[PDB]
Amino acid sequence: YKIPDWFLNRQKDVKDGKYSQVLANGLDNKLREDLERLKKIRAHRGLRHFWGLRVRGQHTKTTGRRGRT
Amino acid sequence: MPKKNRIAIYELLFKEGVMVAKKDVHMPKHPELADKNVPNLHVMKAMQSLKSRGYVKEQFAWRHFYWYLTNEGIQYLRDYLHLPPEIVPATLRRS
Amino acid sequence: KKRKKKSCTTPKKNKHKRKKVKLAVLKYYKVDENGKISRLRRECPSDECGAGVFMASHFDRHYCGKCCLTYC
Amino acid sequence: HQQLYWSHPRKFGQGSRSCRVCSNRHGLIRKYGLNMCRQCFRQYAKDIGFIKLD
Amino acid sequence: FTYRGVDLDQLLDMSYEQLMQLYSARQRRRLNRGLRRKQHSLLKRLRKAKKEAPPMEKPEVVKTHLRDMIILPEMVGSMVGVYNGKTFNQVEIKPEMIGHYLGEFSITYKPVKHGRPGIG
Amino acid sequence: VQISKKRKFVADGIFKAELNEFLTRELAEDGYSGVEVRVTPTRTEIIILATRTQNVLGEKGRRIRELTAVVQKRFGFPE
Amino acid sequence: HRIRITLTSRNVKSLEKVCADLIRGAKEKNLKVKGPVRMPTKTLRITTRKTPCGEGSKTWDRFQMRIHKRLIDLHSPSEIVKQITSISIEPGVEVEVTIA
RNA sequence: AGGAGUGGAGCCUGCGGCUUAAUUUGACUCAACACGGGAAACCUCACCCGGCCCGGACACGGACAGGAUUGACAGAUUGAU
RNA sequence: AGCGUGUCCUACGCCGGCAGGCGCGGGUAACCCGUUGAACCCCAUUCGUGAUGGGGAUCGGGGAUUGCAAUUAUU
Ligand SMILES: [Zn+2]
Ligand SMILES: [Zn+2]
Repeated sequence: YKIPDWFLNRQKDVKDGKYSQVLANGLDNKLREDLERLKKIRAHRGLRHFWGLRVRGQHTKTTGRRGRT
Repeated sequence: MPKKNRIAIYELLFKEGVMVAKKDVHMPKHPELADKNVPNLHVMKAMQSLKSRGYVKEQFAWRHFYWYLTNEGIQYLRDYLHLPPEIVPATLRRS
Repeated sequence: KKRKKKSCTTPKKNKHKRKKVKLAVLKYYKVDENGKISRLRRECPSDECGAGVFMASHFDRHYCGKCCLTYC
Repeated sequence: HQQLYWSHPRKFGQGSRSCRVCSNRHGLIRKYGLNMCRQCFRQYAKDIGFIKLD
Repeated sequence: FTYRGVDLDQLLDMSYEQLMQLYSARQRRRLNRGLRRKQHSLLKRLRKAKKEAPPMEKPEVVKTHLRDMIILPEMVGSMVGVYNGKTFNQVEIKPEMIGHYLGEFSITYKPVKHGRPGIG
Repeated sequence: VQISKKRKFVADGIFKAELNEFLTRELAEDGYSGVEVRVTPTRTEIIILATRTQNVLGEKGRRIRELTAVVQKRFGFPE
Repeated sequence: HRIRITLTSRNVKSLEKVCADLIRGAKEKNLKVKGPVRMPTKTLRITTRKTPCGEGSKTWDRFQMRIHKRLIDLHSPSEIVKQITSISIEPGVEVEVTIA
């Protein structure tokens, strides 16, 4: 229906490279795969997601003290 | 230090009675000694040697060395470069 | 801070000492009793040091020290 | 060694600028091309022509 | 395995100047700017250790300091020791790594386990 | 291609600040007390005020002929 | 034919004395002049921390320099132009002449 | 007398602590704590793990032009041409 | 609007949703950006007391720039 490609929520997918908009039951079914990729392939950011610490390179000295006892 | 570089440095200081350099050991060419490919480090370390023997006096200010020939320097570079005794630095020829 | 003196390394590196070869000019020219000479070292065809500078007779290549030119 | 002695790039950043008086690399005034550090400008300001008015 | 719907069989055949349409923007830009001598010398070393190895056996480690290196398909199967600052850590190139950098897979710090609070 | 006047009026005070420092470390033991710069279009004059005027030029004037040659090399004056 | 004389200084007293002398000389000879027009003052500001070590009560020095400009226009040959300027010389005044 | 607040929340930045190979360092009431122009990817950089260079003047003694010394291709080695 | 900067500050035209790209021009400046068309302000619309279209932390995919190098996300 002539909707441009830059408007979706997964544009150039890693595994199949298709421009698709994922929705309620699929949007969370393509996030767990994204994190499992980086946990199985031991990337730094996948280990951060594993330990529960922060991901985008933040200052953890002062902020973020909720959840931690 | 190549002998050609050492000669070039010594016979430039002889025409004047003075020498100027910048404290910059990574400058690849001394501006007064261009087209001879004499680095700035070599000038610094040659005037360091001539000072220790007493033939020149230095003055440092704001990253710059200013060296002057002494009466024992004209007497010593005249024999090193085999110059005729009818050669005198430009400082000694006026007034 | 405070100085901590850790000098431990895989022993100590040794600086390359050059070998003192006596009269290396001899081996370049073969001189008989008749006066004629033979040039035992192959020579480099260059401009910086041609006509007098001999190359290196290695086991698989000829090499000029000044030119850094290698013929295999 | 000649290939790698002073071979890191020095085109930008604090590692490429320094005081024109004392060669320090911290607190430099680049404005108007003064190129004097924070503490050397308070020493030569009157000589340069700066006046404290207000 | 497949990258954007293209598997390793053709990825090894894809032209270096043609991989820039499968990577993301950062690595497309780096490939466009160019790989330098230190990158080519590491690729050449990884190639030599791959060819001069038994067929059914892993290659020999090629250690490098270059943490900022794109992991090309030509690197797949290599045994690489990445320097974290003090020690070289052994990292093997798994296919799904063909996007990331090398230094991401050798952590430069120790995970923090806290002890008894002291003065404060 | 010339320079902005903001940068020109500044660069004329940085030049005069280093010349005073250089002459201070050079002629202090001879009564150095100040310098003045007169930019005549043909010839740039530099007046040095001092107590012992004989110890500034020196015998035969062999000292102020050294200064006038070491200053132009530093500051890129034409001969 | 048009001769633009630009004056620039930091001491307004000296600069105005020079400008008045030039205008008076041009009146003294048979010349037509365009009066001194004053460009906006140029104020250069450097603000610095007083301390060399960042310890005290965070005081600041406010430094500044002021540049004064004028413009004068003449309709005369360069021979006539180059007498009055050579008569009056003052330190700190940057006299510039442009022929059209 | 009042106004806007701070102290509560999320985050950004500095101090302790705790970790760390190192998480370089100065400053601790007003008169330390977005201060050291201190917003550090490299440089800055001091800190940590490694690896080249001397840029050790000058004086004296030794060896040495039947050479004091200097630099260098390739194989190996090396993070590295 | 006002105080300031500018040999990096940029007008004009074309492709881009945009961030952003290509070709000509001006300015060492009351001369060009620039008559500096700033934001709150102001006038119409939708929303309707609710953890709500308030508020934006956090995180996943893409794209583009600075740089030799952006992976412990530079922006
Ligand atoms: Zn040769
Ligand atoms: Zn300084």
